[PDB]
Amino acid sequence: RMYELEYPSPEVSGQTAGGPTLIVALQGYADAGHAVESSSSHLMDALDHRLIASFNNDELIDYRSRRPVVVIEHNEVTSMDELNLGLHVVRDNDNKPFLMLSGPEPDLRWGDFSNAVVDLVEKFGVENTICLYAAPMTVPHTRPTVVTAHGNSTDRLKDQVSTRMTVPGSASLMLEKLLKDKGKNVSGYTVHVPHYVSASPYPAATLKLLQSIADSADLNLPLLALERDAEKVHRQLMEQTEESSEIQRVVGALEQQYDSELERYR
Amino acid sequence: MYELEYPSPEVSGQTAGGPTLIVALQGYADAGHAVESSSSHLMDALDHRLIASFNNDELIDYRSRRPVVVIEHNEVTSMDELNLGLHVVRDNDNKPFLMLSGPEPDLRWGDFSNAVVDLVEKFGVENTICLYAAPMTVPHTRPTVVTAHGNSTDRLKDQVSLDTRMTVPGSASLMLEKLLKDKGKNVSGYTVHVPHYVSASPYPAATLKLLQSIADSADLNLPLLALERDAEKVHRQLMEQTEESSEIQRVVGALEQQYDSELERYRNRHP
Amino acid sequence: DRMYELEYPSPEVSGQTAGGPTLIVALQGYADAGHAVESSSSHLMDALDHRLIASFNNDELIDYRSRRPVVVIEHNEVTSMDELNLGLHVVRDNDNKPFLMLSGPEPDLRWGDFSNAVVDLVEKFGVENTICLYAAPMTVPHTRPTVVTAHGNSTDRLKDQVSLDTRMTVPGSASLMLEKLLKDKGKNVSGYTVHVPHYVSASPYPAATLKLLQSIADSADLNLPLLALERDAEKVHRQLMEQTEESSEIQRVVGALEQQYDSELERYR
Repeated sequence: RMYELEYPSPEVSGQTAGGPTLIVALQGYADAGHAVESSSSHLMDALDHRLIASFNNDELIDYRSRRPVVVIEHNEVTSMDELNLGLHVVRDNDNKPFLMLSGPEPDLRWGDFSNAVVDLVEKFGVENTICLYAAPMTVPHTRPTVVTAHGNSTDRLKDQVSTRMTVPGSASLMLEKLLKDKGKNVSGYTVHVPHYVSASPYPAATLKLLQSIADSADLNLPLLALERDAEKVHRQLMEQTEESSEIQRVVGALEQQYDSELERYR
Repeated sequence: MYELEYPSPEVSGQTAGGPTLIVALQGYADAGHAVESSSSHLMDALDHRLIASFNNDELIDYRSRRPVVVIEHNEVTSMDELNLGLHVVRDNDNKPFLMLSGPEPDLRWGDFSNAVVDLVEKFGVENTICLYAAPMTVPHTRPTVVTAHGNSTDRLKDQVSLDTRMTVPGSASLMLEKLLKDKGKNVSGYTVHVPHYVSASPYPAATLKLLQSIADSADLNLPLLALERDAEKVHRQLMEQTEESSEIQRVVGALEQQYDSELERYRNRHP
Repeated sequence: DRMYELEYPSPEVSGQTAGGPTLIVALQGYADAGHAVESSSSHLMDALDHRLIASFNNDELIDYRSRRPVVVIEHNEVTSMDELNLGLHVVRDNDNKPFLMLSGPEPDLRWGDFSNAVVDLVEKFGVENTICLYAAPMTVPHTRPTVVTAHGNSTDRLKDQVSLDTRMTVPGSASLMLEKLLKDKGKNVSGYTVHVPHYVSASPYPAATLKLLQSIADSADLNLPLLALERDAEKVHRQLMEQTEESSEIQRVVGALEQQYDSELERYR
């Protein structure tokens, strides 16, 4: 109803025993630096992936809301963004399998959607689920990207800066709560991206999320291109900041906040 | 569209005759937060039992609403269920009435208003009252007015509802009103008028007004006293602010004049 | 299928001309500069005999809190609620030649189902060509002729058009999904986009409506009554000519656009 199983079904074959981890990367909720969507597209570009299930966008999408992009060329509609919301099996650089659910966060039917996904985690013997978030924070581009973690399998992440807070709901948050309630392992990882940079792609944040997954799911992920991309935008941001004194004042101010907060947390 | 609660609550009734239904849907006319405050006040203050729960998967655009989630101790501890439910509520004398409250549906207004009419039949409801709070050009320094529309408006004694022809944006409750009418049923909509410049923050005098209009026309005994305290406290914050400013004092006095003038026209036309 | 209900009894669709009807698609909510899409359907509906063939189910298609269809309260009663009908009609021109029109709200929901349903109706009624209508805010002055561009595969039916053209990315619409589906099924389909002065776009611009309906009249070979739009265009133009001499900043903005236009009118042709 929510989704359709691919035929024939791809095999999730671990030469490694123990269930795969599931990575949830839904675009439309917390997309600072485009880090969440950049995470899934990067893995898809660099690794062998196979489609397991496609969700039905007619059950799930408010299209006047999303207006999937159309290409007109040679005077005809040549292309419309399909906005695939799909479950994949992806092989890391050792061919170790993991699962990815990526695409648009649904507009609709969050209850049925999260039940569908929980059914899928049971069907594929998933042992951990990690959801990805990218949040704009009062931080400078001159300090390391911080990740915070919530959930019951947070222990698996070695680089982590983790009080009571109230946030707008998201499909992935409903999903986490449902997994928790069912006694399954589940975390959400949120990368903190400088607010003055959140509207644009910010590769350091994508890198940080992917490093967090590589570490806690024990995956061998190819991340060197994103390191170079991060180098580039950083060199770029440094000109923009050195060619102006008022920006140069905010960054020092934010660095001080960060370094002072760093001691406090340590 | 909904699920009936099991085991069902026995909504009688001795107290002969059918209950009235109160419709308090958040998302349409929420000036001073007065619709949601009315229902949540009754819920906190009176005994209530759940009768039916609507299915949010049929009814809600969750990316528009984003029901709030709490994270504490590195754990997702709660998520607002956004329950749109029908309740049996009992006043201070244990007299039953019905309340439909929760979010105005984003979707399926046709199936929704039809499901609601099957429920009013199911429960032998005899009158339906929908609540609205509108921002108006009225001052905080004058009593809160409620206007009425429908076919059972007669049951509301105090209502400065000198009306003409107007076109408003549609709502799920207005659709439901039109369907109850067309089906031959008793239905009214009460709008409380809230100073426009205070409409974004809680304005308890309006909640109070909506509730006493309901107590009046449905013959209910409601505990209202915490809302009186609240109203006096917001009034004082408002006095203090208008006090600081001659520009604001000028704006309030002009609304006061407008208000008094229309009140004259109203009593002249309503001996 | 669940998207719509066929009217019963079924209206008369046949004409005296061989080959099937042209279908005009006019969905409000996507490209509405000058209100020219919605004025296209309602101008024709007011002028011509029309008959309902099918209504789409708004509960399947509509986010009502985003549309909030207008309610009339008078004599302290709810008298009226806009039904926001999305309907397929058979319309007759002034020679009584039939054509088809799908008009009303662009759906919020179920674009895949919606466009499959429309293709079904296209086949059921032997539609030979489908034209979708768009009105876009553009950097053109109100002092120069309104232009239409066309994209699709039946584009040549339209004599007077500044298309063709080349590569662009636009937000998607229900009519764009449908165009693509009709293209992928080997059918005839075009989209006509009227260019409306950006500074005038939030208000009615009848000249845009007129250009749209003339484009249809020429390319579907329909005898459409359009004179009332010429008179509406005159009224709105005068009102704009007045507004242009009361304000001197407005005159520079218009004067700049005028040359941008007239240049590229010659420069690139």
